[PDB]
Amino acid sequence: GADRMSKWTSKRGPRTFTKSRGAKKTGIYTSDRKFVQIKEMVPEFVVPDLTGFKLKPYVNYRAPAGIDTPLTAKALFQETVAPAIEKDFKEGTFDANNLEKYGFEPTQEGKLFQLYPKNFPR
Amino acid sequence: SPFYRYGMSRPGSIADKRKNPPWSRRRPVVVEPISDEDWHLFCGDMVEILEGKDAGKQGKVVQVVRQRNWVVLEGLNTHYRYIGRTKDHRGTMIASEAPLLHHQVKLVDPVDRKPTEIQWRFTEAGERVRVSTRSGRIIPKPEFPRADGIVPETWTDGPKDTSVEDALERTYVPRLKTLEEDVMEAMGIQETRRFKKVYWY
Amino acid sequence: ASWTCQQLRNKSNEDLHKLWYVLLKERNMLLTLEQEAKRQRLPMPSPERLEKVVDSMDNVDKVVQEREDALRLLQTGQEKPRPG
Amino acid sequence: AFVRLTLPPPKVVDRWNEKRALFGVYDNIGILGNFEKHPKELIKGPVWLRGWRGNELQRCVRKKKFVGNRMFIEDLHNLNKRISYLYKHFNRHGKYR
Amino acid sequence: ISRKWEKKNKIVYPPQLPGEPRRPAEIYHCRRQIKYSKDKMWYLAKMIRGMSIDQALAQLEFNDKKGAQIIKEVLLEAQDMAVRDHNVEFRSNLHIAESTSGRGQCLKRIRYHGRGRFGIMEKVYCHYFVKLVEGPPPPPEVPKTAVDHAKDYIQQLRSRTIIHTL
Amino acid sequence: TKSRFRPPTPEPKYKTEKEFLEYARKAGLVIPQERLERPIHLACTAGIFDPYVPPEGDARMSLTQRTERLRKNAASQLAIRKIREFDANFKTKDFPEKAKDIFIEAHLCLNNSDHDRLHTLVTEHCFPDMVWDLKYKTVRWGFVESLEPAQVVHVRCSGMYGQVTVRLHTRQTLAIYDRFGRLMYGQEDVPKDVLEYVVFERHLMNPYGSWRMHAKIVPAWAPPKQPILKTLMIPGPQLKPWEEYE
RNA sequence: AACUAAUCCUAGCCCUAGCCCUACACAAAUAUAAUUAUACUAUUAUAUAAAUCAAAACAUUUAUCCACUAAAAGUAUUGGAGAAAGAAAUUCGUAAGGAGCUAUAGAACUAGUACCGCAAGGGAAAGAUGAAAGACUAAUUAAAAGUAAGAACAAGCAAAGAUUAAACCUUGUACCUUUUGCAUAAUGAACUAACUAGAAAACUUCUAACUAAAAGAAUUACAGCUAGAAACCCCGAAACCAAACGAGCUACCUAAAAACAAUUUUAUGAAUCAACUCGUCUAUGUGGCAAAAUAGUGAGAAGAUUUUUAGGUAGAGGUGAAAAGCCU
RNA sequence: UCUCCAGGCAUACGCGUAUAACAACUCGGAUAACCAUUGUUAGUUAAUCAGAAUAGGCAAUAAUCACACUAUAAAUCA
Ligand SMILES: [Mg+2]
Ligand SMILES: [Mg+2]
Ligand SMILES: [Mg+2]
Ligand SMILES: [Mg+2]
Ligand SMILES: [Mg+2]
Ligand SMILES: [Mg+2]
Ligand SMILES: [Mg+2]
Ligand SMILES: [Mg+2]
Ligand SMILES: [Mg+2]
Ligand SMILES: [Mg+2]
Ligand SMILES: [Mg+2]
Ligand SMILES: [Mg+2]
Ligand SMILES: [Mg+2]
Ligand SMILES: [Mg+2]
Ligand SMILES: [Mg+2]
Ligand SMILES: [Mg+2]
Ligand SMILES: [Mg+2]
Ligand SMILES: [Mg+2]
Ligand SMILES: [Mg+2]
Ligand SMILES: [Mg+2]
Ligand SMILES: [Mg+2]
Ligand SMILES: [Mg+2]
Ligand SMILES: [Mg+2]
Ligand SMILES: [Mg+2]
Repeated sequence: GADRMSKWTSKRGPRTFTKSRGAKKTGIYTSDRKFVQIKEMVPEFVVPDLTGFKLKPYVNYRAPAGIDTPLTAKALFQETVAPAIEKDFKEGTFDANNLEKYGFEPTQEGKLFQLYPKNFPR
Repeated sequence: SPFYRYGMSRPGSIADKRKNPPWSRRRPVVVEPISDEDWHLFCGDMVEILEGKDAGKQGKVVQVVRQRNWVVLEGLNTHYRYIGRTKDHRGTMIASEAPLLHHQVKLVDPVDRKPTEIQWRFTEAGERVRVSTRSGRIIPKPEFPRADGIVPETWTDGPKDTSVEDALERTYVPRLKTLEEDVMEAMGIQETRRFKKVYWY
Repeated sequence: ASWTCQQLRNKSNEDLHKLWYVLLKERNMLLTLEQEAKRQRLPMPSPERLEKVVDSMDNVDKVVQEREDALRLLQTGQEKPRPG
Repeated sequence: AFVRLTLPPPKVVDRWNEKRALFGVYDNIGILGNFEKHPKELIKGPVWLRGWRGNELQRCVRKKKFVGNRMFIEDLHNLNKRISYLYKHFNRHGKYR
Repeated sequence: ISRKWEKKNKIVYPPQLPGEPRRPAEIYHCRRQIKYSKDKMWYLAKMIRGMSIDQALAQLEFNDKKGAQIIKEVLLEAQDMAVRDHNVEFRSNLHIAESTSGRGQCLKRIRYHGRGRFGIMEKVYCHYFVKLVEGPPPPPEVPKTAVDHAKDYIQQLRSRTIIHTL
Repeated sequence: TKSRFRPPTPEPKYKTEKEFLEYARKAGLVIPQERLERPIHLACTAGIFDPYVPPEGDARMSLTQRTERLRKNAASQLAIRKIREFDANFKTKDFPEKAKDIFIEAHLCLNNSDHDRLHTLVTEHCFPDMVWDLKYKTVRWGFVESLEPAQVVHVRCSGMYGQVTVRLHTRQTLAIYDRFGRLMYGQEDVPKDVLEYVVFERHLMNPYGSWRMHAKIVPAWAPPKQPILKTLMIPGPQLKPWEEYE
């Protein structure tokens, strides 16, 4: 006679049964049943200063939209790194070892914002 | 859904929810499939009625329900009905247009009033244009007001609306830095700690 | 009109970060207003505004994710952000 | 009982379509063609009963022989049960002995 | 479902010649899906048959049955749509020509019983039809007099023939 | 004993707007009105842009009005010019005959209740008035000889719609009958002289437009029409036990 | 002169043929009591398929169940030499459609949903306007049973011969199955609609082609041989075996707990008697309030006591202060 | 306001919006009024109530008002 089709949540079951609704944990439970919040585990919203901002939620109809071109890795490379290498190649001051000079990162370890695996949320 | 009939009312209106309840199981309409390239009827194009009550009368397309291969002409194939009927008052009698299938109408030569058949063909610039099968000629796409009703040219800038020049402004600088790294540098946040090793699995 | 994806690409990351909060406050107000309409059982004025704002916010999400995704491919080449 | 309150639509058959017009051609391919091909080879049908006829029990066993190893599990199970039912009928029942 | 009593109110007869008797008016009104039994409703419908509308609107008012009010309402709608939309000159120039109740669409439910058993319950509805004809109630049936009874017996005997012969 | 049952399915039967209207009123619903994607088409507009006040003594004029119309034409001269621009064939002098044809032809259809013919002859504003009250009713109407020739009283164009008013004094016979064929109103056959002003309008913009019958101006000095045959009771106030009559 | 109703056509489906696959679904969450962002206690199919059934029982045994077409051939062989089973050697081969279904049909399917069971699991029903509903949802039909319109009038299987006349007069022991070839028996049926049960070619007969030969390879022949047509039902047990699923009911046990007033004895499986546990008797109820209750009356009530929570024992078994009692 | 009856308020297990107002009067309550029904909108606010670091060493002496009093069935991390 139990309803099998309804979702299993903490409102149901005895007192002992509990579970989260998806809220991210922000602290630790120490011995003796004491909660110790950790400030670093609490997200902090980085909010910019909007003074002098010239952009509003809606855009004018008169303004014409452009052609959609999903950005690709090749396109970014040509814009940023290709010109430096091209000029350097003419000057001859280019070597395989110093690709980092143009911005190459050998490993993501040591970066605050690791590209992969991502260590930063949206 | 398998059982959904497209009618004359714009989908999602009160009329279309009333006509098509979730339990509707009306007999499907069989529609000759027409390719997107094949279709040559567009809103605003003057057409002539091949057969029907108003056969031989030219009209202007004002609506195209491609799901039913329908073209609606203003003031033609028009029957009568009462609008705004209330318990107190009968309402106002109006003449309501009825949908016409594509094969019952034909497009009109831009220069001369005749039902000239057309074929799709490219141009020097490469833009696709309709060309008459006989007396080969370019019939331009007819400019028509947008369904939303907003008029671009007369639109006046207001609060919460960006200026045209401001939107056109481009300031993106290609650089190998994420948004998470550009904001901190611009906003001057400094963090020297680094996350400990994590065993992903 | 809502912000198109191509137009957002022209803007720098600084504008995208700022623009997101501008849209965020707009979304909260419309969610606040639309909900209040239900309580009063009166039609919401100009319901189309919410769809435009939501679509604009999605476009900003698309542009930022595309920029980040391309950077990951260049530096690492991994197709996806998360290990699997 | 109840009967239709309207006449059903007229059914029109075109007796000079390509399939009907040329029906039967090449049935004598063998005798008139120096017996290169037997007419049974022109039949289009299941592989296990092209140019063959038999009763259902024989038909059941013949379907198994040709495609027994390429059949789905449920279909094969039903065929096996169908064979066993027919076997006890044709070999243990009936008016005549 | 078949709603034909509703359509009969729309029949149009051809104009009359100058000396033709004035055709009495007819009205067709009913109510459907009434929450009442058709068997119970018949007693109310049968009562009023062959009466005027100011003589059938008085007997109904002092009846305890639930259907009495329901019938009274459709005897007042009929009395109004006759004067406005059927050209009846006088409200008090009508009489109930026909009146009967018919079965409606019902609902099937479960009536519980005492040993884990049950039975099928039907929630009953009905329809009720009335025709009103302009004119005073036709005079009542006059019982046959003793002379009339005797005459039939003689007429019966007069018809006698010699049976099974030339 | 055994046991098995069936569900009482909700069975919503509202497949029509009349059924839906009851549903949404009982169930409750926020029905926001919508801006029609395609605007409705109007071939006529209710009312007269400028109604010509009829002149007292118009019946006493038994030329005459036509001369008065010439003086009044200057007021309507602007409207006439607009008709020339879009029509170029409209003639004030010849309009009465054409208008006369429309009036007689339209009223004849009533005899046979030819809805299709009426729609062409009369406007969408005129049609509901003539036909609505004559459902399930037979109307016998004829045209007796006109007493005097018709003239064009006034014309007005606003927008773009052009309206023409024609003076018509003609003898007519009308007899309405019930569904059962009994006679109400009018007379079997007796000529009655009727003077009325009829408004004829056409759509100057539409290529397929034509002059049709829109409305009839009624003067204050008009004599009372024929009284209906049957007697009528104007009911008195219905009072609850609380209320009292005065 | 009509209520209940009926009419309807496409939703999909079926069997083949062709074809291995490369439909593995943003982001987030889930093996914890799944769908709960992070450490604790870590994680792993199965020894031979049985039986029914056939042998008119049953005990050896019993086709399919459990490796290319045709031929050799139902031959050699095997077998309580019974029912039955059954080769090979060796020859031969280049291989998109519907005399299907059309809403009780075709798949169970509008859905593995509602609903039912603790679980494994079982499992539905139905829809119908038109070109346009931005044309007030059409039509169409003395048409089923059932009613109404319109209760009845000495007398009788309800009719038949009749008759001037509906009834009076005369004649007449419902139907099927079943018993003996008899019923006033005995079974089965309230009525309507739809659905619902004879199927195979060894021998024979009939009809043709060729004929000491017939057959499109292997077969038969002292008029035969080849081809055609012509045949043998339906529903229903108690049971038996395999593998899952069940001890939230109930029997028993483990662990962690809780309840017991007043009175008299004494120092307790003692006494009076509530809460509480039980269920001797009578009465009512009997499709009941109840698939075991109610009203009274009774037994125990500091104990081998009652109750609560979680866990364990599972069918060739479990449990049993043994009633062959219990195990939803 | 009157007449009369005498298991009530919380907790746990369980159930899962049946809570509350408004609006409807088709369905459910075995009939009505009214809603427990239908639709829409709301709702239950906790550092105290309730639920969810490591390695060693070592414990003879019940409970019952625990004193007396005895007994036997031998009885709760620090
Ligand atoms: Mg029960
Ligand atoms: Mg009954
Ligand atoms: Mg046996
Ligand atoms: Mg035996
Ligand atoms: Mg089916
Ligand atoms: Mg089924
Ligand atoms: Mg009948
Ligand atoms: Mg008799
Ligand atoms: Mg019986
Ligand atoms: Mg059997
Ligand atoms: Mg337990
Ligand atoms: Mg026991
Ligand atoms: Mg005590
Ligand atoms: Mg007991
Ligand atoms: Mg005692
Ligand atoms: Mg005792
Ligand atoms: Mg005791
Ligand atoms: Mg014993
Ligand atoms: Mg059981
Ligand atoms: Mg409530
Ligand atoms: Mg209320
Ligand atoms: Mg009850
Ligand atoms: Mg409610
Ligand atoms: Mg606490």
